[PDB]
Amino acid sequence: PITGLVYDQRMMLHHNMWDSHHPELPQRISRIFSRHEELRLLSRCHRIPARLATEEELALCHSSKHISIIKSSEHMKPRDLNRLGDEYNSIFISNESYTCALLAAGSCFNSAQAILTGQVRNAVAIVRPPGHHAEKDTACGFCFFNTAALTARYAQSITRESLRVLIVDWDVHHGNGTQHIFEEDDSVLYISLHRYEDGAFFPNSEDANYDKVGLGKGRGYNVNIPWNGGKMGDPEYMAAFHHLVMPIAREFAPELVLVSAGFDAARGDPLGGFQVTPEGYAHLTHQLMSLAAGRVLIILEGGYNLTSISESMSMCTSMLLGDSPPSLDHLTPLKTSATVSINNVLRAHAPFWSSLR
Ligand SMILES: NCc1ccc(NC(=O)N(CCCCO)Cc2ccc(C(=O)NO)cc2)cc1
Ligand SMILES: [Cl-]
Ligand SMILES: [K+]
Ligand SMILES: [K+]
Ligand SMILES: [Zn+2]
Repeated sequence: PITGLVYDQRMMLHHNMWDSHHPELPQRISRIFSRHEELRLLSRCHRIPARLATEEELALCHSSKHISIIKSSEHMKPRDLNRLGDEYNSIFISNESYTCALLAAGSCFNSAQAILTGQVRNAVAIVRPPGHHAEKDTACGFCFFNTAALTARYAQSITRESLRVLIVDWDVHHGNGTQHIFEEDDSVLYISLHRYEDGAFFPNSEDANYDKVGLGKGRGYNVNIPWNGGKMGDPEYMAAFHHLVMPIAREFAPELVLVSAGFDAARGDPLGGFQVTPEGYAHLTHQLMSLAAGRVLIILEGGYNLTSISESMSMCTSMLLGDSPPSLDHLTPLKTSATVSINNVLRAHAPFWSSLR
């Protein structure tokens, strides 16, 4: 098989003991995996085994203090789990959360290894809890360790320190943790599309705005594409890819592409409120496959409509397997505010990318 797939039902054991209906559900990953079986995608893929991340691998991006505190939760009494989660913005913790965060990260390291050793061309990782809100020193927004950031540092640790890694973050939320981890880094190009609403959308920081371009040698290697005032869908995401993501990505010439693949911008997602279709995600996937000689690892982030995330991620795997990509309407006019967002990002990044000049 050209396409790898990682999935381990052990990542279901992370659970919310005070709200069993919290939308970051165990069954997010089992529903996506079941859909792969139903569509006969699983048997077309090379199965890659999950493993635990080591504490040494977590230290690629996270402080010893942060690793120690989350690790300390694995044997905590429920009262202590509840108090610990309450130290963070939007975290719940069970005795299994630490192990599950380790399995998500190690599953993606096994997937990046399979790509870079040439065992597979591309790969999908059906993992939880998600990662992109996780900072060097703290948990945030259902995320303990930053799986995608760790995977980029893991890839560099088995090739070269300056291996060009593109991270495309199409989850409807800003990956604040990913941006912060790589803010001063020109080896990892971070591109995020996210609902912003002038800071009313989680995680509610001006850090997500189009003028955050990177710091020092990192100037130009942080691309925020913020959506305001507007139910955004395939036309706006396609336009963002045409005008910003693909020109910048081709100029950067990545050696590995990681997708922070939240499916919470999907039609029917109750937290994202957007209308990206399964064919939209297939189109974005096929665009990214034109990069890095096709070396693309798709990492699950958010996505809360169980049916929508199952169908949407299955259509990404379908594209990685070389199935015929969709032909979508590039002439549909955009929401007026999306044109404004794209022009704001172009203005901010034209100093850094000759492809935008
Ligand atoms: N029980 C139903 C329920 C619970 C929570 C939410 N939404 C939130 O908890 N979040 C948004 C508001 C935070 C406090 O103002 C947190 C959140 C939402 C989405 C994501 C994500 O997928 N990002 O990648 C992360 C954190 C809705 C319904
Ligand atoms: Cl199958
Ligand atoms: K994003
Ligand atoms: K960067
Ligand atoms: Zn999200």
